Amino acid sequence: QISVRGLAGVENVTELKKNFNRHLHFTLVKDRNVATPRDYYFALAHTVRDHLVGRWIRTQQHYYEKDPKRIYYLSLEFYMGRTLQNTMVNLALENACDEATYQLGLDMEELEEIEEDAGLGNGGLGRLAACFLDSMATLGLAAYGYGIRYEFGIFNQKICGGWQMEEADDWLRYGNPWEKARPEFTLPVHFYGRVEHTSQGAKWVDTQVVLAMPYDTPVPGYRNNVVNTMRLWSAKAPNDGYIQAVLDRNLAENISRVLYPNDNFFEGKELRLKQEYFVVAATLQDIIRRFKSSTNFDAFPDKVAIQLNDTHPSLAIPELMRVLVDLERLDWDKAWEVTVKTCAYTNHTVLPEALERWPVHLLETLLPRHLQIIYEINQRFLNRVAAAFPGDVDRLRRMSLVEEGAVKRINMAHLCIAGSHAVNGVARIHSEILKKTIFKDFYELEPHKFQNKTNGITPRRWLVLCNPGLAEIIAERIGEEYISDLDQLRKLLSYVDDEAFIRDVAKVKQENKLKFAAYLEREYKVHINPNSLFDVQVKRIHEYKRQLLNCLHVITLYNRIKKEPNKFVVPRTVMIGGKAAPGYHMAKMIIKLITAIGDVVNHDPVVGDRLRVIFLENYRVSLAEKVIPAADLSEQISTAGTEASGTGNMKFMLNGALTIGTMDGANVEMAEEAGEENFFIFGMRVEDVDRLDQRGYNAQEYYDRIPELRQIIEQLSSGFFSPKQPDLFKDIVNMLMHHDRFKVFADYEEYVKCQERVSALYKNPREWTRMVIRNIATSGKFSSDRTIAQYAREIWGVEPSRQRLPA
Amino acid sequence: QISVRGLAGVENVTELKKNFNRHLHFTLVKDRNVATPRDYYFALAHTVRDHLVGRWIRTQQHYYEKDPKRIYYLSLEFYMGRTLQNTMVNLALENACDEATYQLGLDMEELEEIEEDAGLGNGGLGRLAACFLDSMATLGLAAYGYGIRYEFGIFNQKICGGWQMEEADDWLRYGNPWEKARPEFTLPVHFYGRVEHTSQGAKWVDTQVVLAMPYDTPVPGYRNNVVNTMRLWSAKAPNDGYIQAVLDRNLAENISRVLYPNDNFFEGKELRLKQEYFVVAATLQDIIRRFKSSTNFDAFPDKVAIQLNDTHPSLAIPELMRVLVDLERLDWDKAWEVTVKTCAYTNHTVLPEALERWPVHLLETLLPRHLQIIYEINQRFLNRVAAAFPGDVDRLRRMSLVEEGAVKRINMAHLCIAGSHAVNGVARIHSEILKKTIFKDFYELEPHKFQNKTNGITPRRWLVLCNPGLAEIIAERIGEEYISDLDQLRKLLSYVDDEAFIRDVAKVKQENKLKFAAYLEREYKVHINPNSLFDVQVKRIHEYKRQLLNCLHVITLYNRIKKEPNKFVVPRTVMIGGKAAPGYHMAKMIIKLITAIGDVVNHDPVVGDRLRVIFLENYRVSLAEKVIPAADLSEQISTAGTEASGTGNMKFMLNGALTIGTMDGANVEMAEEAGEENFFIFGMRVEDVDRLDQRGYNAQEYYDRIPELRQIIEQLSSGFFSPKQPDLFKDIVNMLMHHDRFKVFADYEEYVKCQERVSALYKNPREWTRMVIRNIATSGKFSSDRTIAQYAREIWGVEPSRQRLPA
Ligand SMILES: O=c1[nH]c(=O)n([C@@H]2O[C@H](CO)[C@@H](O)[C@@](O)(CO)[C@H]2O)cc1F
Ligand SMILES: O=c1[nH]c(=O)n([C@@H]2O[C@H](CO)[C@@H](O)[C@@](O)(CO)[C@H]2O)cc1F
Repeated sequence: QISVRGLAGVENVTELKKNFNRHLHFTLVKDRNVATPRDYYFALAHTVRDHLVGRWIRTQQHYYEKDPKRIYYLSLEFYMGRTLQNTMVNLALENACDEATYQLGLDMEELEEIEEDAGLGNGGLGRLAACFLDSMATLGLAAYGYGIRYEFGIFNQKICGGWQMEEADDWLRYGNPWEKARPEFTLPVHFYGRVEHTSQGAKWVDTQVVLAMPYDTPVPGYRNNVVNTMRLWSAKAPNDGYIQAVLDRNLAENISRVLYPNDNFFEGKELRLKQEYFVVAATLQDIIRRFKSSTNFDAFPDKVAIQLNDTHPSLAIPELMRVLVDLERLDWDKAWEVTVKTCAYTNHTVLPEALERWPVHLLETLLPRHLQIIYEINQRFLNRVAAAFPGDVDRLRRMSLVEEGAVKRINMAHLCIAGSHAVNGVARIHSEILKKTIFKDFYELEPHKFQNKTNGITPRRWLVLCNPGLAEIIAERIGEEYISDLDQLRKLLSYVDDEAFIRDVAKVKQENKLKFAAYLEREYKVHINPNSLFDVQVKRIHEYKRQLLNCLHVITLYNRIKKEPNKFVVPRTVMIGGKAAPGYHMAKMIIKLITAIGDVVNHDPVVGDRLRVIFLENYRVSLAEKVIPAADLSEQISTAGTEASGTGNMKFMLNGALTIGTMDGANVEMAEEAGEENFFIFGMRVEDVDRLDQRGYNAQEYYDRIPELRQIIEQLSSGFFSPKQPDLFKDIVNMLMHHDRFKVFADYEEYVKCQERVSALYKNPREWTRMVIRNIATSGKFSSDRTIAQYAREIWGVEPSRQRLPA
Repeated sequence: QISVRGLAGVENVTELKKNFNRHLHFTLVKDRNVATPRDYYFALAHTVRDHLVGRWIRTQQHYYEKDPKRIYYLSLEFYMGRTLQNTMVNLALENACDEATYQLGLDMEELEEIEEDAGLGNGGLGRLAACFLDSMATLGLAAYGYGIRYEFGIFNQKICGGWQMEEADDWLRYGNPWEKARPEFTLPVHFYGRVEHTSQGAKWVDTQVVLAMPYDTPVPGYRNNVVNTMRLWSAKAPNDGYIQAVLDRNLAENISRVLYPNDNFFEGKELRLKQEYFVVAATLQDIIRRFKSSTNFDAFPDKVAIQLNDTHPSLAIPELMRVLVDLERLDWDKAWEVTVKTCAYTNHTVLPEALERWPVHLLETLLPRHLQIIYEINQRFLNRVAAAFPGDVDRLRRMSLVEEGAVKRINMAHLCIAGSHAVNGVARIHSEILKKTIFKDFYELEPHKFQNKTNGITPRRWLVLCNPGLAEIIAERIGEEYISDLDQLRKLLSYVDDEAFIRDVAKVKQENKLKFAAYLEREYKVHINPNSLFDVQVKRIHEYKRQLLNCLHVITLYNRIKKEPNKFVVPRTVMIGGKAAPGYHMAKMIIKLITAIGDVVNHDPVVGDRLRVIFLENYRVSLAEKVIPAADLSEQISTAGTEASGTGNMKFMLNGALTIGTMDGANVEMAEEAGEENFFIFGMRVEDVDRLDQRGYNAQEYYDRIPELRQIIEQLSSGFFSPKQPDLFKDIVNMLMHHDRFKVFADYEEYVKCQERVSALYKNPREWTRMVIRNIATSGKFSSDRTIAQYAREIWGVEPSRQRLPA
């Protein structure tokens, strides 16, 4: 049907059809008379999987022959979403399968909707890991993703009476056709025990053993025949009154049961520590095994790179020391040199409550040897500090891996910097902030460790897969090469005054909005005007992300309409979506506020269809693929200095939404790439936030001087939005007024004014679209292919390659 | 190679080879260079499974079109063992696969050894269920096996320092290629709650829901293209702080976690009650669903038969009442008529400690509605009793489903008799004992309910599969028809004086012994003389089975050798094997005694290779398939009146061992079929046991009069067999002397004398073999095909059919 979706040759369609029928019969044990749509999805999924395996086996064979340096990406999160369409895209089978299933009388799109998301992540950091695997395969790097096969991923979000309810995400219920269990590669992991010192060094004894069983999932590169591996570990009890003993096997296996649903918040629970060691201990054994099948660990850093996605797998550092010192009998100094040269660390936040600071008594019980290695690391590190800054006793306590206080803690971030040859932030402004503030001391010691690697997104999932209409009209004009070289989108700048392109871009957006508006009614009974501006804020719910600022704007628009009902306003559909961590009370209250606003606004006859406020339930990867292409306005409104990067922002820019936001995270590089005139920037810069802090933030001041703001607060306090419980929102008002760490009021005036400028541009469709073209055309930098190429060259020491492997 | 194993046509071998290669590549994702023997087993298993599915789909289709009466076999145990070879046998693919794997350079037999047993049973009762499924498919009955998919089956038995150690049987670790998950057919099961009475009858409310997910395993008939279904239910939690809530899902799912390892012993644990209801509640919903897709439940008993394998699924009775009365709104009397006509009950023991007597307080909490239905059943039943035996108040309390006492209990056996149209024992003597003793009262009320159905074994697994050599020499002479008409073995009587046959029978036995002797050294480092008589007792360890009597004989032989070292004795290898329930202390002590005897006997240089005592570790189905063909003497020595049937006995008769035993269980019918002269019968009959009881059993008497017995006891008491702990066996001696319920001493003299007659026959190879021929030739009655044909005609009301379905 459309050209980017590949060829539907007669040989391929015929081959796919009979393989579909084979799997339905032999694999699913069904016939056409009893098969449900779910059986058809599986038959298609198995048929597509068949095309992967040949390439998968040869890719692993190739890496064995050639023996290149291997990249190990360690993450506790891999937010993969669905695999079927993505696999088709990267294999050029999309049209072929469309044809083949059409001829069998089935609608492929309907079948795609049946696949469960692999929601093995929380948000940005987990999805970054997913985009990265895609890009690594597309760039032909010998790269492995390592993590945990959670039985339950991020919870499904249900709204009941406007409240979030969490229900277990049981994504393996019907099975996962993509994974291959590899029980033969099972590995022991140790916990508890004690440390013995012998003549021949320390020994870790009396441990409890948990077995780690790997599952391999294929990661196909874009049309290059490269298929890399994602290896996820599952917890299994060893085989050594009776009934209870068997039932107690669940204790060991609980390790891989459930993903912790905190985003940007540290919770010091033991089960989470067990998860962190489990992935690290099994992964490192696997790495060393593969290394030995190529005595001399000098070459280890030439053959191995290990990337740490945040501090979650930071125990890789003392674990590698443990293995090298205790088991391989290398001397400390040589083992340490190997470790530093092998490991690299990526930071994703500067919020102090997000930093992992493990109580020493936990590490002592669970990992007594690792605590000893950490104390030894800390001591030798502090000796370097003392030697470089003699007499500076305060530097010593600031830089320590060990924090003193009520309870002693290990600062895992300090550990990562000391034990890594490179430390990076995830956007330029974030990388600068790390150097100026929380890691200043470390930067002064070792300036050469600190780098920037601005985040990116994969244009395969985030353009071709979710927005074929837009990919097609672009391909019509500039070809297909841009899909793996997103810089080529610049060529689109010479179409900015082209009447045909302007009409096509706008037509694609209209189609996406129509389709999404239909999806809203069919799956969630909600009535929206598709001619309105689609104003969307989707991301995890957090105070720093300031969904509350958005709420205040929405209430302002409503109050303005009610004040002058017969005045013309640009109509809007305001969509806010995202999950709150189950114990984050404030986040839960914000979700409730949003729905309460919708209850009032959406049922006011005076408002008409001019303003609708929708909360998007169960925001997740597959919902993102639908709403992002349909958006006109992307809300990226974090208080300056708090959002490390953002990647949602990039998804919107790539798909033809304009951005309203602060000079925060990657926003800064986006505006810089598109031109500030092509972006809606408002609010305090980082420096303004600092000035406000030194002086003191007094929210009363804004309440006293802005009548429109005062009215909103009075409405909140008095029960306008909660008529049956007048004081339902006292916590929110109280926080806004007395302890807002994120200065919602300080940005309010500028935000509202900037929002008027957006509405004005929207009234002029042609100029709106011309600005969109200028965004799409400069989004090339934000490809994860660029990001990974920089990781590869400046951290890992490997050259990317665009070259095909033989078919 | 051998004719009973089918054709190895060139088309088939070629087809099998490429399908093997297909599965290795696409299903296992391996190539010939990285594949282990385990990968090869799986590739073969998937290849064979492919031949089943076509037939499986058409068999289920056929039953839909024709709509015959359906048999539902409800059991908590299905002791299946391995599936690969059995599937090959029943499909006539054995030689073809042998050829095909040989050409790929693999040894099929080596690959077969890799398959884990499905040990979803304890012993006799579980294996009966397995033989039955085979026979039902072979007889073309529309029959379904229903049970529980235990995650862990019967424990693996390890011997350490001569003690039993139990380790978890993790049989699903590497996956099970035979099962098909059917998550789409998932069904809710209810527990706890309370009962509400409305205008419109009783309602069961506030229940906890556990989901039952079915797994279907194919059951192929013998060369008839019939493939029936075994459906095993798995426990799943429904999808509705947070972390703990998810971890607590294990509580619900523990229902199908582990098989209770008691044999002939009731343990009143709640988890076991949950298992019993779980299988019954999900199974009945499935039955009724299938019935409705053919309002009028009059026809229900014409379309449904439900067989209860012991009292374990007895809750089917009040559950069917519950569904019919509470949900379908039939009146009591009509529902009851339907229930009785639908249900039938098989008893497997008369030992009072084996009978299920559930505490009322358990049923009250867990199943409050079922308790009400039971009280109502009991009341109306006792009204029939009162009306038939007016004034007999003691009959009323004896026959009650409710037992009075310290704690009130439900007698589940009384429930089954009242709610079933037929009740059967499992051998003629056992069926008579039920009528004369424990169920006398019930027999006098309803004589027409009581039947006999003597047990059988399947000649497919128990001759063709495990003893191809013997099946072949038989086929040479009488053809192949006997495999599904085992009565034809009679034709072998005219070969009893045939010199060629005599030599062939004996040659096959010698080969089996050689092969098993090799297996002993290769897998368990033990040195045995293959010219010795193989004296084997394999079965669960239990006092009534009298492994202890066997021990006393063994010690006697040893004491006789030591007394006259230079006198000739027929050499023996004495093999005893079987698992003890983990909490059955006495059973555990008997295992220890056996090994201790081996420690003394096997290392005495005076004994030479004349007497060896081996304990066979981890006795299970696949070990039975090896040891049974190698046996010369089958030990079946239970105290008369205690062993309901036995089926091990039948396995030995079929495979050319002679039997030493008591007139107990099926032994009686075996001797009657072969002629008493062709059998080694000894000891008290049932009547003698009764006489001894009335008078009183005084073991001291035998100790005072039998010097050889006195010496053995003195050896036990004084530490001859336990030199480091002289009093290790005080419990055993004490039991033998003061509270032996099974009268070991009373049978001792006769047992030893009968054992001398065995040795004498063994000295004359030709006459030994002629007697063997007379056993094999009369074992036809003991085919499970005969058993199931009698169940079908006299209980279920369906005609068996030997006719092929189209290929
Ligand atoms: O716990 C965390 N979880 C998480 O998803 N991020 C995110 O990591 C992303 C990837 O670097 C960034 O783009 C981000 O700025 C917005 O999601 C950042 O907040 C950062 C954390 F600290
Ligand atoms: O709990 C039990 N488990 C069990 O396996 N059987 C057996 O059920 C078999 C099948 O009917 C019989 O042959 C038997 O006599 C010897 O195993 C009998 O003991 C009887 C029980 F009661």
